[PDB]
Amino acid sequence: WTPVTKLGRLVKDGKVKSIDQIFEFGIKIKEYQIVDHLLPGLKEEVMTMQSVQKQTSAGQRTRLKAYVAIGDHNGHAGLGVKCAKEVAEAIKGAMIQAKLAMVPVRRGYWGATIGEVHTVPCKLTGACGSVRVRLVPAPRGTGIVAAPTPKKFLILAGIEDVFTQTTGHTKTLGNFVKATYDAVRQSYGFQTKDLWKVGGVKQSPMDKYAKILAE
Amino acid sequence: ARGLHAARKMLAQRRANKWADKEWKKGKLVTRYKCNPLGTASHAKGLVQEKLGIETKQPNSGIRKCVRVRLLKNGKKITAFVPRDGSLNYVNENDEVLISGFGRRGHAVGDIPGVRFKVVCVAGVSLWGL
Amino acid sequence: NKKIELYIPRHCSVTHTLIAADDHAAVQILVPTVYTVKGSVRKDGISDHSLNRQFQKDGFLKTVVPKNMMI
Amino acid sequence: GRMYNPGRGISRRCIPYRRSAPSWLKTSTLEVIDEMCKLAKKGIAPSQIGAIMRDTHGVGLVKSVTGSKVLRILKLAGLAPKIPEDLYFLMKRAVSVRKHLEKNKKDKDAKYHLILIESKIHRLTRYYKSAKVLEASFKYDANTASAIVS
Amino acid sequence: GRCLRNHSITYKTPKVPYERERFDAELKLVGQFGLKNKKEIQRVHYMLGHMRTIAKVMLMKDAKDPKRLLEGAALLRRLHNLGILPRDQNKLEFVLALKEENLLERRLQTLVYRKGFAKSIHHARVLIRGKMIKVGKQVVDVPSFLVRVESEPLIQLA
Amino acid sequence: VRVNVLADALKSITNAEKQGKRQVMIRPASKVICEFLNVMMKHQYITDYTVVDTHRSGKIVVNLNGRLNKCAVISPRFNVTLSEFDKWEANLLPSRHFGALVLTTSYGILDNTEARAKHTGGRILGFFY
RNA sequence: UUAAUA
RNA sequence: AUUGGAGGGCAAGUCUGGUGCCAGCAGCCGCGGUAAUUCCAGCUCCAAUAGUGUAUAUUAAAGUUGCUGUGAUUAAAACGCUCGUAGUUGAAUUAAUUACUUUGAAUAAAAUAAGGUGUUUAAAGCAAAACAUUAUGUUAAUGAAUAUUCAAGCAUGGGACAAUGC
RNA sequence: ACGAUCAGAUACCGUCGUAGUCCUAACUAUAAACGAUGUCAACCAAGGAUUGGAUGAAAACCUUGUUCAGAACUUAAAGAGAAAUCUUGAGUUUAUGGACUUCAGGGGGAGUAUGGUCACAAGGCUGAAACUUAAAGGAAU
Repeated sequence: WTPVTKLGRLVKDGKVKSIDQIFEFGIKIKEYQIVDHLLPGLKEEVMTMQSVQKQTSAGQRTRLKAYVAIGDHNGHAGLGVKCAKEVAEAIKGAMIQAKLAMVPVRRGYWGATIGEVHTVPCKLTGACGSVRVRLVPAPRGTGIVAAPTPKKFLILAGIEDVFTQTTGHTKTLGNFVKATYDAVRQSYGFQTKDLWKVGGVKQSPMDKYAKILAE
Repeated sequence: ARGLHAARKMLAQRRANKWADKEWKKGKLVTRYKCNPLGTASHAKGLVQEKLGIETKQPNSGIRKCVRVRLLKNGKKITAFVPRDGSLNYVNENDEVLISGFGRRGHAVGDIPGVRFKVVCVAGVSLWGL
Repeated sequence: NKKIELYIPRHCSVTHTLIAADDHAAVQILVPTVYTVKGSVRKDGISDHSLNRQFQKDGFLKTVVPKNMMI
Repeated sequence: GRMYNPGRGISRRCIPYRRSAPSWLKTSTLEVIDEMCKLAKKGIAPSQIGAIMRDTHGVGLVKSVTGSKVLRILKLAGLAPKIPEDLYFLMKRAVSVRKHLEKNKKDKDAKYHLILIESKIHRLTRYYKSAKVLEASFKYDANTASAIVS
Repeated sequence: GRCLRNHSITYKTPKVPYERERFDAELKLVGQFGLKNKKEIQRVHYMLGHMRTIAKVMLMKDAKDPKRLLEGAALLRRLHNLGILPRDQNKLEFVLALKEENLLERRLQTLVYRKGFAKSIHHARVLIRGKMIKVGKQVVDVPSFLVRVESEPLIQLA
Repeated sequence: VRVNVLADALKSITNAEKQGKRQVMIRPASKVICEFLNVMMKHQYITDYTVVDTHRSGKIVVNLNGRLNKCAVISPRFNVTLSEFDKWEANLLPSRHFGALVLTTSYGILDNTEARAKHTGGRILGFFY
């Protein structure tokens, strides 16, 4: 409640009815409550609880770092990282960060347009640190052929079928999820053949409702 | 040599570079038939001649009970563990035992100081059921 | 049944490439028509010149871009 | 880049986009052939023969006037030298370096460059033998090249 | 090889022995269909995997290939007569959408519980094993008997 | 030295499109380079091209329109049997609907789709998404 | 200027 | 109804009795110095199940042997540098062989894939029957087209990319 | 070889001093022989300056415009990488294939033993195995 930004005000007034409108014009989300309004009932799943330490004169300062993945099972996903002194708060802090880090997931078919969309449209590669995760489209029957760490994330994004090939120090849990989030992130940035058409001209929600937000 | 007719060097390079594989060279060169007390055999039989106790490594404390075995096929002298609790009292002397490996660890394994073999029978049934 | 695309992405008016949802440097200039510039073009120091070509194409400018550059 | 050192220069000539003789040129092939014919009899390399015509007679490209190259013209008249011009000049340098090396035995850079020069000769001699320009009985020898090159 | 006859496997053990996601999912199928052990689940997965592999092979071929037409029609015909695939779906792409529940819902144990001859899916197994249920003309005591559509209405007590 | 002129050309085109350039220039022109461009035009990956004659194996200028993700040549041109097509596409192309290979065959230089239709194999040249 | 070890 | 386990990898006990850096467990990290989640037992449940552990070896994992497919500044790894034969790779260009490619010929089965067939299902077998209530008739019944298949060899249509042309 | 210092000092400090350091002829063939970055070729973001040319202007030297070759330098929100950092590449690489050669496969044992070969010699080139061990190592906080 109590929005601060324009997009926060617009969604509270119920003028931006779909999250896809925000993704259409590339508007940054700065309040996690915006995602709560537009994507209700998001499933949750905490990837890991890694504890870091900083050496001090009096000893060590242990903080808990939480990797949480959020996203509805219909093509949206988000990954957020937060570290703090308490496990309960760190999850809550990473809970917020996951919501502002929502990204669209473009998925397609394997060989024909029959049924609903199940798999990625082309080959995508995550570009984290030494870890690199490749996703390949797969037929209908095959599940998410992947390690448990990115399988948990890919389940949330709604990708039912995929083939994976990982490379690097995949034992690094944080980079393993980050690499998957990166391959998914650029799904809508890779221009395939069907996206050649420029389509029509659409009005930005911040310009059509610029007057009301001022008043 | 990534050319279309460059198959001689590509095939010859893999022959030379494969000899640097520590795990693969060991299984090919002639050492399993001369430097392996067990040999190719999975299990071996021998005669117990001495009951030994080996101290463990520095971060551990205690005495690892074990036996000294003289194999039949070769005639070499080895050392063999005595699995679980109090199984050395079940092992007699100048009798036949079945000796069978361990995992392989970093080569040596579980009685610490260089032992790599574990007694699985005492003539009898098992230095398990026994 | 349901539409297979989440949304139809915008096309940069300069490089004719898609504008990613995470591209937080991509702008939209309204000339009382819509012009979209990708974030990569802006950071390179060229979006000013690229818009000059497009502005001259649509008539908003006449004697800015020379003929040999008018492509 | 160059064959033997890491130098990389692009100093070239630029043939114009006009394969025919220029309009202002009026000398026919008869004068061009005989003027070239007289130069060949004087003991001048084909590369230098064309330059003399270009500088003095304004015939910058001979193929644009006569339709055939200088070497083809010289072969028809039979005045082409038996040893190809580029190979001949290479054996002239190998002889000259060798003569200097007889008195200066301690020169280690001249020995290196003589090795590079002779490697060039064995590359050109091999090529010209495959092109049937030089008979297979030809062979470069230090004890012999001093006389034929002279 | 040493025997002139042929012997083939019917199931495969999973790659990762211990997962909590797999353990409860298998238990859901066991409870819903009253299976003896996980070996009966694995046979269904193997049988399904074979047909999925066949359909996947010919889907990569051209539509008018004689090889595809012969094998594709034969695979669909076998699926229809077994009752797994409803007759409306006559395209190979529907085989890939099959699940282990479709095959499990055609075992004789499932049908005789659905047909009402037994009170519970466990009572169906006992009734089948006791030579008490007849399919058309021959009694059956194997609950893994996959009934065809033509033999579906021919199930009655002994 | 220049071993593969086609490799030089396709690297120039891919580099130009990553920078967003409008048109690019290729110094050595060949029949094979022209055929590869014609295949890419039929799929509308390049607007058009012009060939200037320099009497010295002249230059080619190609106009690009925001559509060519990557065109790359394939080193030694393997003899691709008709049964090895889908093995190559599964490796080199992003999906089953997006890209296209290029093959040199006795019936000319064709992509994988129409070479399959004409029932002919040959050496593989390259691909483009 | 000299200053080793746990 | 047994086999193995209950600290992590790896599903399962921060239950109770003894043991006190001992006995031991421990494939790896490690647990045990008297309050043991890891020893020895009792109870409970975890996995598989008429099977389940152990030991050695093959394969996958191993993109840790690389053609697809690795790395070489600092982690291991660019010859001190140049010349050089075999080998490998070789600019654009033209309106007899070989290589390449498409079809075949010919080629033992068994096996692999795959067609049919209710061995009660199934692994099998290549037989049995579906109905003709079957001697009669489908019937002179099925034999999967059963396809493979690489490296060579034979024939055929094409000559783009290549080698020797001469 | 002396003299200091020190617990000792066969060393650092001071004095003397042989082989050597220098030239000629012949061996040796090794270096942190380093840009720790093989050779050739294509594409490639902004600069300012410099060395040697060519070409206009301004009266060899110097100030400027263009262009070719060379050793370098600065900026990057971009590309790459584990990072340091690289940008006349260490870029154009899971969207993996321009051509060729050499080398590496956890740390030790060990560049050791033996065998072969070269050298007057020291040594150089080629070069293991047994056994041992869960780490050794790289960049950064």
